Amino acid sequence: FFTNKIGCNVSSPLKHVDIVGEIVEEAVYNFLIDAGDKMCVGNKIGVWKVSRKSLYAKVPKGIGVTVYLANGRVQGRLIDIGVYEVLVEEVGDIIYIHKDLVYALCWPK
Amino acid sequence: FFTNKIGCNVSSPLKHVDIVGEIVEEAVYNFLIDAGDKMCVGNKIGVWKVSRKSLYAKVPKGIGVTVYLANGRVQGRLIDIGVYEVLVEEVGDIIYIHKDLVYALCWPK
Amino acid sequence: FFTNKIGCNVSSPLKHVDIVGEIVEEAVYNFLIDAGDKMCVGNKIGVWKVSRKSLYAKVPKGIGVTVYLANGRVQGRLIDIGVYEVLVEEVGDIIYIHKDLVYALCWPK
Repeated sequence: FFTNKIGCNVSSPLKHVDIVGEIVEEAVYNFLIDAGDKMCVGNKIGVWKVSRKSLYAKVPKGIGVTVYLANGRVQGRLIDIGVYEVLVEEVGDIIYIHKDLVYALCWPK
Repeated sequence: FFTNKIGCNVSSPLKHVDIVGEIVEEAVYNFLIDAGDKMCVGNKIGVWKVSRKSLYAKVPKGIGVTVYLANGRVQGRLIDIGVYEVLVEEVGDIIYIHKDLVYALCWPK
Repeated sequence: FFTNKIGCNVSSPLKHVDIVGEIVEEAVYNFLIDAGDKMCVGNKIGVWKVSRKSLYAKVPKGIGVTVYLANGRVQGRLIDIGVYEVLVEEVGDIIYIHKDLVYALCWPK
């Protein structure tokens, strides 16, 4: 579906997921959204409105990120993105989130 | 589990998912529910009460459908069902939902 | 990620998932948590705070379990754990939950 949607506007219709931007690049598992003051990696496992394996290498390590889930969000310092998981520091603790639950991961430009 | 449950009554115990019907057919990834005034394709990735690869070919294109998610629902005109995704028109916009998040997709008979 | 976290404290940061314990064993798809008065199998598909294929063989059949989902919980008598699914009796009815939606499954010691 996303293959030929580069340049399309895209938004999350989930009320708690404040993402409205443009699709800039697309990868097998996820796609990159330019949201103006922030970028996001949007998961193909997701609910998206529209109007090379992964792009997570784009997310800056050490930066404060917002990981959106289907039912909430995790905000903290990005530690690492592994093969299956995103690790974010909240307080002095590591929050692990499996990638299949990461609906979107945004960071400021 | 669903292999030998044809003829069983089945319901969604999620409060916002108003599905109560009978299992009529079963496929590798999903099963078909006759709910009287509506049919549904129920995802094997789901929470179900009970008391050939896919059945999504049964859903009429162009019809108004209700896509139930774990935490809400998407209602609009069915555009297409692809290999990985369901596309529904809400307003004049395409809502994409990955199949793994489609808990059930119902349409009126 | 979990490979070398045996002995780490682990908790669910989801408000409705009251799990705080220690990682005792780890398997390809899930890991075992000792929570003092209860044990849990935690899914690697999950959100976890930290500070051989599966361990579901540890859960006693017939026991009252609590199956935590991303947005709620199912409590009843464990019937079976199959390859893809957990079956729990609530009332005199079978509740099926696909394993990918089982965030954690706890039982009392």
